[PDB]
Amino acid sequence: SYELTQPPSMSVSPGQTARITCGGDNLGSKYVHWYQQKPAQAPVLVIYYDSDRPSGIPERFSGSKSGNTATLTISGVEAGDEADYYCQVWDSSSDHYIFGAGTRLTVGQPKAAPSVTLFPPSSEELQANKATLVCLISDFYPKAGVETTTPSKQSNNKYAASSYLSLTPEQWKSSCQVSTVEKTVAP
Amino acid sequence: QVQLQESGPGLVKPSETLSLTCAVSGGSFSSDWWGWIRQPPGKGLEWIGTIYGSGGSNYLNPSLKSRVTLSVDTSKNQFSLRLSSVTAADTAVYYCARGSGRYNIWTGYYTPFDAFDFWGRGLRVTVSSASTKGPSVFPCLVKDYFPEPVTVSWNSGALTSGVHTFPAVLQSSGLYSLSSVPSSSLGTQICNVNHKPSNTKVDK
Amino acid sequence: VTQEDIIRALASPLIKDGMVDEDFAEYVIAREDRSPTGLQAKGVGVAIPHTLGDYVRDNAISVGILDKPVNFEGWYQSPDPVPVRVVFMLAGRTWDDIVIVLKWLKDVILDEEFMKRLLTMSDEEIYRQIYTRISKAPQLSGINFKREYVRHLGT
Repeated sequence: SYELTQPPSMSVSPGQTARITCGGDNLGSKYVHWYQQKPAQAPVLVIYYDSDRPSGIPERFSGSKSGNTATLTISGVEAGDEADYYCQVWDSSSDHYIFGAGTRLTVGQPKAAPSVTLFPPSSEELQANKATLVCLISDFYPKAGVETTTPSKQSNNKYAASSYLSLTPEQWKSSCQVSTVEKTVAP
Repeated sequence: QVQLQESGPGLVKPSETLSLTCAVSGGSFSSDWWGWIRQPPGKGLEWIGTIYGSGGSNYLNPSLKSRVTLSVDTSKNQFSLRLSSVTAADTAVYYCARGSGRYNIWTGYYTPFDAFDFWGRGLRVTVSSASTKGPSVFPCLVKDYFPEPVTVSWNSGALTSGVHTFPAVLQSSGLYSLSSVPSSSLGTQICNVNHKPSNTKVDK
Repeated sequence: VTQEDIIRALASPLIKDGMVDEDFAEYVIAREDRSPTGLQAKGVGVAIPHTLGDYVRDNAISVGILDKPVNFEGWYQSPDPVPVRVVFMLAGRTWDDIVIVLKWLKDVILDEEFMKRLLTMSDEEIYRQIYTRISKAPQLSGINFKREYVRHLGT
């Protein structure tokens, strides 16, 4: 029945500091540990025991504690510092370890130009009486039988998604609908 | 440099038992506390429980106390998780972590692990009655597979640049599919794909 | 003379009475290298090796008094080893088991007279001193302490 309150998300343009906070009862009498998780990754402990910092964590990451509240401090804000930030506590009563709700980041920041690639079916797929067009958006920061993925972030601090178009081989024997670039498909 | 690698089925039928295992290579497995934490899709982190490396002492989540047991094999530097009577709510990613602890006599603080300093990779577990299907591989193109995830290594691992693997798409059939990404190499200088749930490897 | 020698020596009386397995030394050693237990005291360093596992058969305390101070690294992070001359090996089944004796021992270390008598008395005089102290504490019932768990090890 113990919970850790932290703001759902926070924005910060590059070059500033950060002050992600975490609140809870008697958080002064409790140790608070900060974790940082990026997309497709396991968390990384960045601050442990209120103020102390793990080996290999840049000193721009720091933590502090104020009454029944604690606060991370990410100086030298960069673009890679985007992640969700958690706080944890032990809490003697109700012997469980509570993780904070999470404070999303990634700031705005410089805009980029989308990139598109499209592929045709394969020889074995058509021989197997199936056909699928693979339209690939290799970067994009910020007509039926079609599947499209959600905007998924990439390791280059940009975004990706891949739309697919499934049709029959006979339909093929009888072009990506994304500025707005496009390709064309020919047997 | 404690390295933890998880292992398990990744698909389990509802009302069945999830069995997972963690292999430590860090070295000091007898003396550390090792635990499990899970993160359901799109949600936060839940601690399941933790067990002493040499055996003898468990700490569990009060609300999962009844569904979870824990074990160690010190000789093999492994510890395991058993989750019982599994529901679509247990569909999550499951990590193994080493514990962080700061014991101060003179003070009386002796909580055995306070923070999770080294984490593992994360194994995806899907609670579903659907069965496991091996992907169909095409020139790379991988379609009609379940559950997640699959492996993308190009040139048997040699090509580690210029390759961006694309997140997968859930076909309306309840199936998953995805794909992964010179002007003179042409003839001079194969995609390798493993689906562990189906135990199928295609190095083609 | 290294820490291992003192650990491997204070664990011998325990592996004889069959209160710990024959690899118990390897495990305290391995735990001392991960969480050192060396402490500064009045004129002497104290250490408290312990192992906590499924290989402990019963809880026991093995007290060793050394003759020339041995360096145990520091319980609290400091740049300097603690020249230890008094060693309390602990063997215990669970972490609650060890944390009870652990607290008990803190008051022992805060009892300068109790601590000085240890440095200047015979192995039987020591046994009766602690055995009495263990008797006065009902939290410590079930702990094993015998006359053979006291040893004046020498460098």
